[PDB]
Amino acid sequence: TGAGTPSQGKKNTTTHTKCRRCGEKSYHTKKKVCSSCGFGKSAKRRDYEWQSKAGE
Amino acid sequence: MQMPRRFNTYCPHCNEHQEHEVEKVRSGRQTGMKWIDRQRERNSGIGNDGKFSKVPGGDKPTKKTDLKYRCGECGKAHLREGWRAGRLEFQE
Amino acid sequence: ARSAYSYIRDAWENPGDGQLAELQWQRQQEWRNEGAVERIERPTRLDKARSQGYKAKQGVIVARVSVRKGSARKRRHKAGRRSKRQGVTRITRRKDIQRVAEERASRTFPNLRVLNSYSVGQDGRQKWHEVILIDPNHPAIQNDDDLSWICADDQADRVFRGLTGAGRRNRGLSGKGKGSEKTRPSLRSNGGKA
Amino acid sequence: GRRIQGQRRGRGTSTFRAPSHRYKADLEHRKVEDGDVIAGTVVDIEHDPARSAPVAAVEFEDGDRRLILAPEGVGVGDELQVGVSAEIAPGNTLPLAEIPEGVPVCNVESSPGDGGKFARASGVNAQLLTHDRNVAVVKLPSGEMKRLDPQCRATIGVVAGGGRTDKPFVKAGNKHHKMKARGTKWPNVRGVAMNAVDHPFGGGGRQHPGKPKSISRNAPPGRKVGDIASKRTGRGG
RNA sequence: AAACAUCUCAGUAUCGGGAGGAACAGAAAACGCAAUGUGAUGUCGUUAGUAACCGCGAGUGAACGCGAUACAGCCCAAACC
RNA sequence: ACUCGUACGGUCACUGAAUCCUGCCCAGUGCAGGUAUCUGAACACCUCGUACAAGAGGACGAAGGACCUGUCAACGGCGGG
RNA sequence: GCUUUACUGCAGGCUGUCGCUGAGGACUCUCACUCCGGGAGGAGGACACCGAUAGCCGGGCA
Ligand SMILES: [Cl-]
Ligand SMILES: [Cl-]
Ligand SMILES: [Cl-]
Ligand SMILES: [Cl-]
Ligand SMILES: [K+]
Ligand SMILES: [Mg+2]
Ligand SMILES: [Mg+2]
Ligand SMILES: [Mg+2]
Ligand SMILES: [Mg+2]
Ligand SMILES: [Mg+2]
Ligand SMILES: [Mg+2]
Ligand SMILES: [Mg+2]
Ligand SMILES: [Mg+2]
Ligand SMILES: [Mg+2]
Ligand SMILES: [Mg+2]
Ligand SMILES: [Mg+2]
Ligand SMILES: [Mg+2]
Ligand SMILES: [Mg+2]
Ligand SMILES: [Mg+2]
Ligand SMILES: [Mg+2]
Ligand SMILES: [Mg+2]
Ligand SMILES: [Mg+2]
Ligand SMILES: [Mg+2]
Ligand code: NA
Ligand code: NA
Ligand code: NA
Ligand code: NA
Ligand code: NA
Ligand code: NA
Ligand code: NA
Ligand code: NA
Ligand code: NA
Ligand code: NA
Ligand code: NA
Repeated sequence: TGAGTPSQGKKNTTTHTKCRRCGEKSYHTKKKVCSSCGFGKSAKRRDYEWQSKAGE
Repeated sequence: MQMPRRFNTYCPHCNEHQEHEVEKVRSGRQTGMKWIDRQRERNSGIGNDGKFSKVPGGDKPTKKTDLKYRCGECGKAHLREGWRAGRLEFQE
Repeated sequence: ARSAYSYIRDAWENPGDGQLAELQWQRQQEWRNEGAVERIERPTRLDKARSQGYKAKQGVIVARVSVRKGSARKRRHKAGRRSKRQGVTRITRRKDIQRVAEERASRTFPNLRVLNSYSVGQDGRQKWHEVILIDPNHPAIQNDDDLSWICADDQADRVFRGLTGAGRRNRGLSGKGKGSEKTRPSLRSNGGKA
Repeated sequence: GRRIQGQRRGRGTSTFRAPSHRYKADLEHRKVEDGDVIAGTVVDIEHDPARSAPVAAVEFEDGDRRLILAPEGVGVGDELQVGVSAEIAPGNTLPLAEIPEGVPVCNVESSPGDGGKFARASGVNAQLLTHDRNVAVVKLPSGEMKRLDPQCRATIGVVAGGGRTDKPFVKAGNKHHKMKARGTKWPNVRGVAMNAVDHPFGGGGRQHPGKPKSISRNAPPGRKVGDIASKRTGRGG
């Protein structure tokens, strides 16, 4: 079976959804963890220095 | 080659010819307290130790003469250039 | 004349001899069965405690913390590393055990602040330190001219910023002259070289 | 290279775990205050999914209902006893001391009260040879002479289901069904049939181990494969 | 470093913990232009690419002092009650 | 984790239903056992050195190695004259 | 990426030593410590575990 188009047909599973805490469609309803803000994993807000250039 | 144990020659100390006695330089023992010894201990750590991770070079086919010429009257020795000699045996 | 306290001090100069030796052999049995942070009603080394700021007063707290002995509990590299950075066994943390102890205690009492701490011995695999913490919100402390300083906002989380006695020594701030070129005023402003 | 299969095992992931939630009971000798008065009645005989051997359901006097490691010859209605004064009949459990030498035994404790550790698989049995006030010498199914505290409890008889190994699996499918009830990864791909990156015997233009198969006891995981610390190999001699 | 292992990139990137409006440091078990001398601590200029480190290779790299800025000095533990 | 498991077990490998069979080789390499003697680190110990210290040397000697043995359904070998 | 008796190192295993650690070149005991037991108590025991270090093995890994 082709890994491309033919394998795209079984994709009717809901995972990432609108997050209660940040509003982004990143709350993974299976993991109950937001990949954008960290809700469900961290009380503190998800954030990293690599999200911007080193000297900025 | 052969070489006399004693023979007349110039003494740089006495500043005049006198009988000298020839001897092969016996290696001196290390004390292990030289600066390089302390640097070895100090600088060796986790991982490769740079220069201290190296091992004994090798050998030239024939070594040069390594001798001491001792004045028979003032007892002071002097060193000379050596020359390649597969073997050096003294006469008497 | 000699204070009674001087006797506690003198006994602890040699925790392995005399009566103290036997107390320890007895005590540790119970300690090894206690948790990570145990609040205790009275300091095991009263002289040491009073010397560091302890006062039999409201808002003054003491707790004994146990921490494992030894070097860093470190995981081996999982990617490329030059030989120099491949070690695991001999690497040791730069923060001493006493300091680890002070932090574990402070976290246990989120509202209190660390005043100081001292050692109370060790067995073969762990060390024990008693930490003196203070309630900066209790009026009995806010009115004490000797301790009220610890109530100021800039003293919040002092232990986590190395403002503790053990923190400052471990930071290389003991000496005022030769040797402290890279430690004072801070390790960070000096580029992290001490 | 990559971690070898033996290393994937230790992580305890689903593929390597036993289907514990599907198991029935953790067979262990009952605890008796003392006296031995404890007796019960066999209420049923069941299949043990973790051992491919039968096991017995027992209702004890004090109301307790527990499955038991069943020796051969135990049936519904039988009365089993557990204690120092237990009669000496198959199916009963008592300390090696109260057991007459020369009698076959199973589910032997390693340390008094641990509930039984030795001789528990199908049809096996231990052999109580010597007694004493200090040591009870038992011969385990492997043939080893084991010195045990005479206070160690045991069950009289040989374990039920003997002869299971006599029948060949014949087909892959039968192994399959058994393997599905154990904490094991099956089937087994030979190391020499793998790539170098996956196993020390992997690689090559044809199939053969790279080095000799006998590996040192000190070899690290990832390398300890083949014949581990073999004192010898082959059949000759 | 014209490869590379110590070294270098660099205690940098990145990660964990935490404070403030600024942090941190701070009233000598200092300095050691050795003195009949200086006098808490930051910082700026300089000292100086000097001393020191280094397959003594490539590279690395202070401090005292001095001129400035701003200046500030105190509280316990104990003795005796 | 294996494991609600316990040698009729389960781990680690090789070969790959049945049938007839599976010879010779332990020198090298691997594993394993033994070991008078030899070798074999550090601590403690002894000697020298230093009012201390660095350092040099001795005594003792673990695993390991030398040495001996077992082992090929262990890696493998089975020629020239 | 992969290999190995390439170079150099790093995990891991084995082994000595020090700490925990106690009483009277081989030995007993019990009190730490470890395991079994619901408990009483039983087994083991200054060893083991753990922390530190030293020698050997060490393409398992960089
Ligand atoms: Cl010569
Ligand atoms: Cl704090
Ligand atoms: Cl099977
Ligand atoms: Cl001055
Ligand atoms: K590099
Ligand atoms: Mg794909
Ligand atoms: Mg090194
Ligand atoms: Mg600053
Ligand atoms: Mg069970
Ligand atoms: Mg079979
Ligand atoms: Mg399965
Ligand atoms: Mg296969
Ligand atoms: Mg293939
Ligand atoms: Mg490989
Ligand atoms: Mg084949
Ligand atoms: Mg083959
Ligand atoms: Mg380069
Ligand atoms: Mg160069
Ligand atoms: Mg630098
Ligand atoms: Mg200076
Ligand atoms: Mg006062
Ligand atoms: Mg337990
Ligand atoms: Mg490689
Ligand atoms: Na150094
Ligand atoms: Na706190
Ligand atoms: Na430093
Ligand atoms: Na192969
Ligand atoms: Na280059
Ligand atoms: Na290159
Ligand atoms: Na260098
Ligand atoms: Na001047
Ligand atoms: Na051979
Ligand atoms: Na052999
Ligand atoms: Na590649």
